[PDB]
Amino acid sequence: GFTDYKVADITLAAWGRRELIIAESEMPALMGLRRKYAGQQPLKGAKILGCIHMTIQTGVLIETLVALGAEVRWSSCNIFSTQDQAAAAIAAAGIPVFAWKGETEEEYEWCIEQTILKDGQPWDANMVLDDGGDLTEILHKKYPQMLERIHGITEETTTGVHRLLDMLKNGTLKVPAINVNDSVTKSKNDNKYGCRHSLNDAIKRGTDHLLSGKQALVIGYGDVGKGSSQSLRQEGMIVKVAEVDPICAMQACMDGFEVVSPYKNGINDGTEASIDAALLGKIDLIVTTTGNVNVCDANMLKALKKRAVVCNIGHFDNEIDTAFMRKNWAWEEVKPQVHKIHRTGKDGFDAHNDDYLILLAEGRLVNLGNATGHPSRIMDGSFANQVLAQIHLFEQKYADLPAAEKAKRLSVEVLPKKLDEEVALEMVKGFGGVVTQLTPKQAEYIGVSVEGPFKPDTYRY
Amino acid sequence: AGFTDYKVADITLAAWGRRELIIAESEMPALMGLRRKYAGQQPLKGAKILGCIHMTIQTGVLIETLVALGAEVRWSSCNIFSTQDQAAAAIAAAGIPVFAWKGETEEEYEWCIEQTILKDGQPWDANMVLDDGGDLTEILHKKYPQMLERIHGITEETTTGVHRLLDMLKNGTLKVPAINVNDSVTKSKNDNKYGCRHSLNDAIKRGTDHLLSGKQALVIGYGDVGKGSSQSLRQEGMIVKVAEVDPICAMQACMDGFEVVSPYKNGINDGTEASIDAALLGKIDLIVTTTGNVNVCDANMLKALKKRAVVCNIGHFDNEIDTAFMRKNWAWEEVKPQVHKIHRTGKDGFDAHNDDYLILLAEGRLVNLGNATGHPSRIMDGSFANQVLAQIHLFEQKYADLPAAEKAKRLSVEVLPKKLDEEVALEMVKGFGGVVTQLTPKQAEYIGVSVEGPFKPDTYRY
Amino acid sequence: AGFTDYKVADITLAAWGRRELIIAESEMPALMGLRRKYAGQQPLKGAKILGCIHMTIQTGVLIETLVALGAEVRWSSCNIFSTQDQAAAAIAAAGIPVFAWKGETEEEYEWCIEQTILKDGQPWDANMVLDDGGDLTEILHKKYPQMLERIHGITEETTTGVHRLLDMLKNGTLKVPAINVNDSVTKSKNDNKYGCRHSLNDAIKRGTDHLLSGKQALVIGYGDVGKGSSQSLRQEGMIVKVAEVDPICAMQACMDGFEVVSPYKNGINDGTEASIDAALLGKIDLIVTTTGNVNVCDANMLKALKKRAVVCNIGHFDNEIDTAFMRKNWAWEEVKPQVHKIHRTGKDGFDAHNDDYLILLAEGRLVNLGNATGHPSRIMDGSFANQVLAQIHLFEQKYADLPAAEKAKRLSVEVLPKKLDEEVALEMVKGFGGVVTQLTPKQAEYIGVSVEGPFKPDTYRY
Amino acid sequence: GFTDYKVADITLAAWGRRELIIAESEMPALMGLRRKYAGQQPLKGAKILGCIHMTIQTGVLIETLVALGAEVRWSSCNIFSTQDQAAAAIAAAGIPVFAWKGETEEEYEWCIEQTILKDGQPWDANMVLDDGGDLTEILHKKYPQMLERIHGITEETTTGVHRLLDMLKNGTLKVPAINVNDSVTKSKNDNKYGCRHSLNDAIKRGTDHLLSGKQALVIGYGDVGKGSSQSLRQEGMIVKVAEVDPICAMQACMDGFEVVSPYKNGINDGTEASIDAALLGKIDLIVTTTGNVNVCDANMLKALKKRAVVCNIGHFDNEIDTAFMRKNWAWEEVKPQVHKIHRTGKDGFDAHNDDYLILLAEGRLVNLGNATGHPSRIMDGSFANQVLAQIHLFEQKYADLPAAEKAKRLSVEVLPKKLDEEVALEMVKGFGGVVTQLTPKQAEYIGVSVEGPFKPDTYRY
Ligand SMILES: NC(=O)c1ccc[n+]([C@@H]2O[C@H](COP(=O)([O-])OP(=O)(O)OC[C@H]3O[C@@H](n4cnc5c(N)ncnc54)[C@H](O)[C@@H]3O)[C@@H](O)[C@H]2O)c1
Ligand SMILES: NC(=O)c1ccc[n+]([C@@H]2O[C@H](COP(=O)([O-])OP(=O)(O)OC[C@H]3O[C@@H](n4cnc5c(N)ncnc54)[C@H](O)[C@@H]3O)[C@@H](O)[C@H]2O)c1
Ligand SMILES: NC(=O)c1ccc[n+]([C@@H]2O[C@H](COP(=O)([O-])OP(=O)(O)OC[C@H]3O[C@@H](n4cnc5c(N)ncnc54)[C@H](O)[C@@H]3O)[C@@H](O)[C@H]2O)c1
Ligand SMILES: NC(=O)c1ccc[n+]([C@@H]2O[C@H](COP(=O)([O-])OP(=O)(O)OC[C@H]3O[C@@H](n4cnc5c(N)ncnc54)[C@H](O)[C@@H]3O)[C@@H](O)[C@H]2O)c1
Ligand SMILES: Nc1ncnc2[nH]cnc12
Ligand SMILES: Nc1ncnc2[nH]cnc12
Ligand SMILES: [K+]
Ligand SMILES: [K+]
Ligand SMILES: [K+]
Ligand SMILES: [K+]
Repeated sequence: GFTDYKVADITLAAWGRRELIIAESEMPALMGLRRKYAGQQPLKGAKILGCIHMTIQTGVLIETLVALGAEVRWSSCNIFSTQDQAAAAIAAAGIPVFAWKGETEEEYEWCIEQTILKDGQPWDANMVLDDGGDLTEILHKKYPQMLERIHGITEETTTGVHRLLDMLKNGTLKVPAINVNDSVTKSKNDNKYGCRHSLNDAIKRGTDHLLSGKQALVIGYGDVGKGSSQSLRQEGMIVKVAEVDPICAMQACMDGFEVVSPYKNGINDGTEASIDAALLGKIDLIVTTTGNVNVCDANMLKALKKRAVVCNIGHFDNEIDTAFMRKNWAWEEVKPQVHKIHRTGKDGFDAHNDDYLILLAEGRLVNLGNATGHPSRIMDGSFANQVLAQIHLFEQKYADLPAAEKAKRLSVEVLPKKLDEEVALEMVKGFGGVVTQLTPKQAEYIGVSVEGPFKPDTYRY
Repeated sequence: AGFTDYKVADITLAAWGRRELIIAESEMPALMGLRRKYAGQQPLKGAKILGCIHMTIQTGVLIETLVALGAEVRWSSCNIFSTQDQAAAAIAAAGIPVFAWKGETEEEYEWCIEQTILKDGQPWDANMVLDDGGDLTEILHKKYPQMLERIHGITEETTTGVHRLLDMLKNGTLKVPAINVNDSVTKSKNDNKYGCRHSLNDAIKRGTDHLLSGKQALVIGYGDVGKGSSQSLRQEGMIVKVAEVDPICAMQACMDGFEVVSPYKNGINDGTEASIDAALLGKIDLIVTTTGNVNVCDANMLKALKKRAVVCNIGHFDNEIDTAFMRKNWAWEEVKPQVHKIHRTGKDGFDAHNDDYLILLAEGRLVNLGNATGHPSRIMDGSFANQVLAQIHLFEQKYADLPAAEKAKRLSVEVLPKKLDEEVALEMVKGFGGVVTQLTPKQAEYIGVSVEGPFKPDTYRY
Repeated sequence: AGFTDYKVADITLAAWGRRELIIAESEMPALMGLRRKYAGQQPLKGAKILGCIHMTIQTGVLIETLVALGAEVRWSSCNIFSTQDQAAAAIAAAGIPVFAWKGETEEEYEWCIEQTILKDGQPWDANMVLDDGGDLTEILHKKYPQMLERIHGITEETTTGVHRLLDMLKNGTLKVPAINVNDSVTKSKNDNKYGCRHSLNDAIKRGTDHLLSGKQALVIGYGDVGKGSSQSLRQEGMIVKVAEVDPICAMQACMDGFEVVSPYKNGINDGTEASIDAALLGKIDLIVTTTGNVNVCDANMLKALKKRAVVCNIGHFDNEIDTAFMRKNWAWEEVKPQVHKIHRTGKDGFDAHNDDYLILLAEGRLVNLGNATGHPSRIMDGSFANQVLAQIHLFEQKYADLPAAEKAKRLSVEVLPKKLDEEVALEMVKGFGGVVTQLTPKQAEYIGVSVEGPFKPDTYRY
Repeated sequence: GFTDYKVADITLAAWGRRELIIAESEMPALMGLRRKYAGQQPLKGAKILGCIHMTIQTGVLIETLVALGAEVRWSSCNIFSTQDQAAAAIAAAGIPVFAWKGETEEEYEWCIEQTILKDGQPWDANMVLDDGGDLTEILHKKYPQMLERIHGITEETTTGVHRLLDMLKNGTLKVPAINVNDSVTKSKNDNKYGCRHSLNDAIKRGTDHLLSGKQALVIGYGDVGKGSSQSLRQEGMIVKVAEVDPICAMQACMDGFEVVSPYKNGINDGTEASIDAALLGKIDLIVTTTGNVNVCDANMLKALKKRAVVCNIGHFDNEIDTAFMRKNWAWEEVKPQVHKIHRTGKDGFDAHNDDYLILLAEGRLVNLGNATGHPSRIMDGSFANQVLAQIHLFEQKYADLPAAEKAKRLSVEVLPKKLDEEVALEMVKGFGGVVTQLTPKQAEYIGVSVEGPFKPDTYRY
């Protein structure tokens, strides 16, 4: 008689369980942490507030934390990212979860609340698991006293890490944090190879468009932009790349991409005259990957080739000026998370109008909105890092430290390279890869232990 | 012409070398941009730079840039097979002391470094060092330690040379401060990776003219050089397998689409023939070592390799392959310069029609420089623009003239600031015709950077 | 008004299907160009076409193009899993008889074909046939031979159907002429290859959401479908091995950078379990059959496959995989529609946490159409423009109206002329924005072609 | 004291022999035929005039032919394609060969002449092996009385095949021929994969230019154009493709290339106004692959980006209007087969002029001119077909038949598919590939013999 959740359809739990069982065979690092740590129960008594995409992969993460002794109460960090059978399976296991695919903003900011409050009172939470920093923000500003019992926050993504480092610089961060993103088994796995898998996947599911031979413009060439560009280029697209970082632009050139700017001479003065109309008039598909604001602006959207696809794979929907398109253009729903944006006006539309754009997931995270996000074997690395980060902070009860000792521990640091390598070895084992052991002679030559770490912290891989 | 302070293979190659020098200048905008940017300031006036790095056309553009800013130099190559004789001829014909030629013996190599160190039998008044691998750096610390009292810094190019400096620094035996030129993003993630992608299959084609598509390759190491080497072979259609001791690099090889294997059963190298995965090695048509380690392609692996397999090394030193074992036990038949068939049938001669042989390239030396020309000019543009920036910073620092307390604080191993790394990258992108977008002021505050950059924290790995 | 001559899953999906048809029209310029050129002339006025091909959004544009040119049609799908229900709904809502839904039983599949053949309990007065796979063609010859007396021709879509036509032709059992639509270059070297490149990994991801990069795949066959399938997996970062019986196709797989292996030791399929390369198959994460042959992934191969490997088929018929053996001996657990875990522990029941299972996609049926949506519109544009041209040509020839003596001289299986193949390609290129260069008169005279084409002899293989 | 030859340096013979022994290990199909037919000696009494690039690969072909009883007198079919160590080894073997790298046009015709005449009188030749049709043309126009003794011609390449068909169409072909080019183990192997290997190889040896990130234009997308485009794209170049054939242009699009024309709207009206100056101003490398005439014309050369590389990989140099460049621009030789073309004027040049183009091999076949052509393991397929074709035509004895019997056999034909398959099988085994054998039921199911042929003659692979 468990009555403490809200999902789309609880009858999907059996289907979710079947896909969870499959996902466990695809996540050896996360499941290896189950077998290695099951005995000592390091999260015994941990009460975790969790806000991250309620997918099948997150379901395995949740059950791993619970299997090690923790209690959790969960919601998604995006309105379109939940897999309804995953949320159903989690609720059926007696775990508080408040998520469904296709939430509104009111239902979104309410689901996060249902995790925060238990019977109208603050849950005795002592850990925070976040993806994007939204949950972290709500606690700091609306319930600032709850954080005096919390031993730390483990943040998943680049946007959340940057926002935390704002507070570390400004002195408003109330607990230490783990930069889970900057583990190599995360940033160079999740952010790059994950988007390589799921970008073209989501574009195919949404539109079924042939990609080979067509022109694409990728905004950004960081970790997500590198994977996004590869996802399209391996499909045969002609991919152009935009960047504000010259180093990332250099890699794009060396990787075989033409580097262009949406603006003449790269200067964005806000006018239509700044737009390279000849370039934008050739683009069949534009993808924003920046984590920045307004990188696909209104003037770009006016200049795009007719029937071009527009989508965002960055964390927030403000990469594209969707607000401009709501106010001025008529939206025609093709199917859930697929809209035709008619540039002829907003007072209705001609069903056979040829001057439209196709927007995916209403500008939200396209891989999770129009598909299922990253596959299990990639998220295995990110969530194994997530569990170890929860272990590191909970075993080092910062909230129980005296005030004088707190200052040395207050930081937003990564995990030690040893843990990063241990996650990597389990991932390599999943592929059947065989890592070579250094001889004692070889380890001395290059100056490392046979047991690692094998690189200085300055190494970039 | 009256000037005899050099030794090259053939001075008459200068005109040919000069013609290729002019072409390479058009391919190196960042280096040429520094030449024009600082010429009116002569930032290297008074600098007397000892240089030890492959005497290619690309190095000549670096050298003539250094001279253009006011420096005097005396140069040698850091490998016996890597010198382009027409590049050395043009440098010597320009009045620049250079001692390098293709096909040096071991003794001539050691002799060439000293001819730069000594002028007219006595030590030259050097004050700067440019080194690639640390051989010249080590020779100064060991055999000419008094010269280091007047030298203001070392700019080290490659990973192996950097490793030696960090050891001396930890030992307290390093005498002058150094700049890690290797770990600039416009060097390590450009030279080491993309350079080997261009030049690895380039060197293999020149040495053997072998079809690479459809054949099996084993790449030991998946660092920057291992990544680029594996891509150089995979893009030609090779079936590439990767070996690694670093599980993080091994994870990247899997995700990049390679099967990760070990030459030893379960990865355990206990020194026995029984430890060799004879089934795996018996399938390999080509083996490339990229680690910067010793004996990663060992004697038992050579015995187990498929007949007529190609063996080469692209790490700095030739000890990655047990070539001493092959010189001792098997007969060498030269096909052509830097290409030898190594007959595994015995020591005393060979059947001219023998089928059981291996092909070793560049006698184990750097195969891209030994059998081809190394990295193209446009890639070395980033690495050598960092060299000029590194030389300027340390020369304008005057370490040898600082107080003792100041000496101790700056006897470090540093890189270049990220701002200069970005400025180098910006010029290379413009060389491709790329256009970098400028942030708006509202966007720059949103992501917490300057509109002018730097755009990433120092922790960023790219 | 009162239209009931159809059977679909859900008529309320019609508005959704109409929206996707309007999108697909913008993606199929060759087919829509044919619709606009010929609509006013009504070249298919009086044509009555029995159609049997995957009731997809793409087929819907084909259907409405034939109708726009004046034909009447009665349609069914040629596979039980390939129908898109919103496409079938939109066609039925347009007043076109269509009998197709996703998830038909074998009984319902036969019934749907019959409902096209029969109108109100008696044979429809059909005079044209459009087929994909030859099922409708076989039923007409075996069960309704009198209907063929009034039929002017068959236009066959795929390789398997063309093989069945040639067997009937040489046995003297083919009653009407046919056009081999498959062997247009804008069909074979477009649909069969690039179409499977797009949709193979698409279907695997939708069915399993498995990571593909770094895993091992075995592709049986290296024809057009096998070439496109191997690329679909290799571009995702899979380690792809290829099996073939044709040495020429095997040679291409090698030159394309794949290792060519056989499921059987030395390639000898002696029917015993001992002939299976257990070590090879114990490493395979994914096996794809692309042959159009029978039992190319047999029971002994399925017993030897690595645990949790995915098994799927993209050839036309499901007998490429011995699924009957798996039905007879192993327990099936449905994950979701067209995704089954097959537990090799026994027939009667299974452990929910059993680790020894295989994942079968689409029950061995066409995986791209079964677990995804088949080829994209812009690719199917080439194939279906050929279909319209073939229907027009055979209908205008009026074979059925000829005397018996004339029918014998006209009875053949033919391909479309190269000139039409080229005009289809030109519209496809314009759809991408490509600009074809025009020969000068001297250039055309130099290579011996007309300025307007055709540009290649009929022997050219492209 | 046999001196019936003409080479550059006979002392290079030992080097050529060392590389010939290696090359023989790379050519199992060619060596396999040499071992198979040695006993019968099918070419005993054959007297072959041979005209094809004197490479190491050609050396293995020549030595095979002589092993079966044939006598040959050899020449190269290009002035720049000879490997001097291969010609030296052949001459050192007592075989008449007249070839060296860097012949003049007058020397080229002299080398053909030296094979045709023996002691100032026509040789009693009865077989012809040709590459490009140069020897075939000289026989018909200058030595017709000798063709009455010739049994057949085996032609290597597309250009020579095209010339054969026009002679047959005009009734001027005097002897039958076998089109070796259109075997699948030659056309879809030599012409495509060979250029994939040797195009970027030649550009690297000629200029040592970085290719990644730069813009390329490939003229043509036939077999050679397909391999050339991949040769550049696999190096990281941004490749655009030009074609007159829309079907080949369709393949370029689907293969992931942007299809463009040097002329506005693809219309070549002969004026400078028709040149797409914007496109050609951004091209760093142009490669002609057509076998047509003047596909990189003077107006295109005027509009090319400064310092762009120009090279041809078709059979003849007239694909580029090199004659215009000789008349109007000053040529500065960088090194053999590498010339700078200064567009500042004809009379002299500034050594530091920036307005130049880099021409490789003076417009001749760039892979053979600046490198070594196709690798040994690729030429194994082409030359195995040549040996089979020589055996078949010599055993037919066309020159002995009466006129009415001649008329029935005077044609240009290809080798049977069964022999095409047997050559491919040996190539596959060279890679260690294992071909699966059909079961009798499978063979019956698809209607082929267990032995093959496995495809109908209409199949395009
Ligand atoms: N959808 C997913 O699966 C997923 C996964 C991880 C991260 N993300 C999100 O994606 C975003 C990017 O993450 P990342 O790890 O790649 O970050 P990153 O900092 O490594 O890369 C972002 C890049 O965008 C560039 N950029 C910024 N503004 C630009 C502009 N106006 N024009 C061009 N380039 C511009 C920056 O120079 C930078 O190189 C973040 O918001 C992150 O949270 C999404
Ligand atoms: N030839 C060239 O053009 C060129 C250019 C740059 C650098 N290099 C040289 O190449 C070497 C590698 O440089 P890098 O930048 O790639 O260094 P790196 O440290 O980034 O990579 C070396 C890798 O080798 C791996 N490794 C070490 N021992 C191993 C073993 N026994 N088996 C398998 N893997 C092993 C390490 O884990 C490491 O990841 C250095 O010596 C450098 O000087 C050559
Ligand atoms: N699903 C789709 O979208 C789609 C599209 C086109 C064709 N098809 C179907 O796919 C099949 C193949 O079509 P295709 O055009 O590629 O035909 P194809 O003749 O060009 O290719 C089949 C290949 O399989 C090889 N083969 C046969 N038996 C084999 C065996 N036992 N082991 C290994 N290889 C073997 C043959 O040598 C041949 O090369 C046909 O049934 C066709 O109808 C499907
Ligand atoms: N260098 C080598 O190694 C090598 C090898 C084989 C063949 N070849 C030669 O290369 C040439 C091409 O051979 P192939 O087998 O590729 O022939 P092909 O017939 O298959 O291809 C030639 C292509 O050029 C296109 N074309 C013609 N005129 C054009 C124009 N003005 N603009 C653009 N495209 C145009 C045609 O449409 C055709 O697709 C022949 O002369 C052949 O002898 C060279
Ligand atoms: N060609 C080259 N010249 C100089 N330094 C190099 N390092 C690698 N390749 C080089
Ligand atoms: N190596 C080679 N030998 C002869 N002809 C060729 N054509 C292309 N490459 C060749
Ligand atoms: K997923
Ligand atoms: K170079
Ligand atoms: K589709
Ligand atoms: K060669």
